[PDB]
Amino acid sequence: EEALRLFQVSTLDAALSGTLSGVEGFTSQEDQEMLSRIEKQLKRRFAIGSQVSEHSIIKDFPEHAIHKVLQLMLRRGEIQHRMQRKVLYRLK
Amino acid sequence: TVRQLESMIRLSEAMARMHCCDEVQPKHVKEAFRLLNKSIIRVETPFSEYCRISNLIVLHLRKVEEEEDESALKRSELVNWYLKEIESEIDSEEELINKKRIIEKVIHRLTHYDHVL
Amino acid sequence: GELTDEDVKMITSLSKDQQIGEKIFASIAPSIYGHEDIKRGLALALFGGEPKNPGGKHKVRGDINVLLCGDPGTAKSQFLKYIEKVSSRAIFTTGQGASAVGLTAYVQRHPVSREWTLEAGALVLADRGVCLIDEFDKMNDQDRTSIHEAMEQQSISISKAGIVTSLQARCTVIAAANPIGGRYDPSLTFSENVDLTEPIISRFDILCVVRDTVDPVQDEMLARFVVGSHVRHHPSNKGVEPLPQEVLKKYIIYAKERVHPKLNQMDQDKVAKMYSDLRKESMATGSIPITVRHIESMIRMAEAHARIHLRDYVIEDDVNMAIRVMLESFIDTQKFSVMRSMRKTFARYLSFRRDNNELLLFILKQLVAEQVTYQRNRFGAQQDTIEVPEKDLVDKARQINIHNLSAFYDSELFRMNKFSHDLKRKMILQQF
Ligand SMILES: Nc1ncnc2c1ncn2[C@@H]1O[C@H](COP(=O)(O)OP(=O)(O)OP(=O)(O)O)[C@@H](O)[C@H]1O
Ligand SMILES: [Mg+2]
Repeated sequence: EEALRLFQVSTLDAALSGTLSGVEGFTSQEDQEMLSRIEKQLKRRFAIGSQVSEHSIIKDFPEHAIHKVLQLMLRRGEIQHRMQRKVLYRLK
Repeated sequence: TVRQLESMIRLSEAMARMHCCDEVQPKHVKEAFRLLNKSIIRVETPFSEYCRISNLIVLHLRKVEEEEDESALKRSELVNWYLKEIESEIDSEEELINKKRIIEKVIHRLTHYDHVL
Repeated sequence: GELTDEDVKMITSLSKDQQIGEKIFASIAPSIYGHEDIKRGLALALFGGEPKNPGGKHKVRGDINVLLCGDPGTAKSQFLKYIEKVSSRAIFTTGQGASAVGLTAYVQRHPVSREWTLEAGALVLADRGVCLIDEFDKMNDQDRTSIHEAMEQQSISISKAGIVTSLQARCTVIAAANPIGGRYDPSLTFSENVDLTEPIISRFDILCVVRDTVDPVQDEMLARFVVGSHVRHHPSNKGVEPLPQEVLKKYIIYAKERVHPKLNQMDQDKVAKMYSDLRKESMATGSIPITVRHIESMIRMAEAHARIHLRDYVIEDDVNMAIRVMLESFIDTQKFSVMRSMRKTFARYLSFRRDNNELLLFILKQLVAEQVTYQRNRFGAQQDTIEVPEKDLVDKARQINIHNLSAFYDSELFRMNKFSHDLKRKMILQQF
């Protein structure tokens, strides 16, 4: 049993990697398209989905498990996940 | 770099040695600088380069400047304000459409990005 | 070369200076103009931290390893040459093949003595000294493996002829590298404009990004410096800081007063909170994340700073200065956007012992350079009598909470940089 638990903490990247990849990828794929559908309006009257985005999934539905995906997006930065927070933290 | 400075003083000493002088006169320094400066050739590249970038730098500079004092960042209001700002002492129709194209090309792969100069 | 007999009382005497730290920072590489931060980091490296091994199963070095990565002609080779002069047990080696001693161990018949000798490499010949590696970016695969093993495990493992041994190399590694492409790109991270892998870059406590930019004032100052050097060493006839330089002889002796070890029992909530804040920022921003090794290097630099003052206890100022150095190294190695953001949010940590005059001078240089770029972009060239209003300088000085610019205008440093205050129209301007 102890050996199987030690091995379970390595099935936790055999398998669990895909499971939490799916959990974080729910938010990843939702943020992937809607943050560029409005991208003609990402420079228009409203800059970008600023802080309501975390609250956007709150109403229609986890801050801890969504801020992590937000930082993963913010890690690289090319067009939308960069220019979101380029004007966000400036404009709060 | 500073190696250019050492080369310049080496060339000036060499000019003085050619004339069998005992002091490096400023004429020797002038010749060393002239030789060194002609030796550096320019990188000419194709498209009104050195003029597209000539005003692209001032454009990025103005946007960077207004980034601090104001938090108002749009696409239309800012593009028009930048047009007017550059045209603060100049005006034409083809020039305005030229600046419109330059913004178009620049935004294609940087939308006021976070790069340096 | 060293005796330190009866000479210790004057060492303690100038240790009592309470400004000995700046004197020592000012007394290294006297032949190199500027580069004050590299000088401070090299002084810390020379004194070094405290090696420890809790039990016998957790080994932390006390060596402070410095990596100078800067675009060419910026005195990095000169820095390494100076360090070789000032230290005992310093051996200079190069990433190319242009040196007496190479990084890797080998066994061979010696060319001149004809004796079968184990040529233990440069890393182990400096076992309690300094390994200076120029052209660090130009090493072989096997030189890179040797440096990785020495920097990681602090010993070299030979298994070459019939010799199986692990002879050890506890050196401080000071390296000079050129950036990829011959010019540092501030829009990239440190790791991606230097030809080094992360395992190597992570082994350096201080990463100094040397940066050749055209500043007319510093260009004049450096040109005067080097031309004066060329004048005074003409074979016929055979320096700017608040503090007097210290002669390299008593300085070598002072550094050789590492006979006294050192120890720390000081603050932990400030440091822990600082690392927590650094983590939150560096993982909010998509940046190189601060790690444990950064606080361990900060501890090394605090111990070194305490050793510079002969203290035998880290004091809050040692910790604060180590924080400033660790953060300067960690912040300059980010891409430009992240570098600006971290310069802002951590500025209170980052300006320790950084007086108002130099902060204000930095702001003023920034505005005047902004203005010069604006001028020359559509005026063909920069103009004469480049000027800037009183007001915007006042505004930025408030942004960092100065509010009292009068001493800045009266400063020696203001005058030295070819600046002038024109109170008639609230203008300040440069000559060139
Ligand atoms: N403060 C200074 N900054 C830059 N260069 C200086 C300074 N003081 C002196 N120099 C001169 O600059 C020259 C540059 O040589 P050095 O070998 O130090 O550059 P380097 O950094 O090794 O360049 P590279 O990366 O091309 O090897 C030296 O001959 C030195 O005399
Ligand atoms: Mg060199």
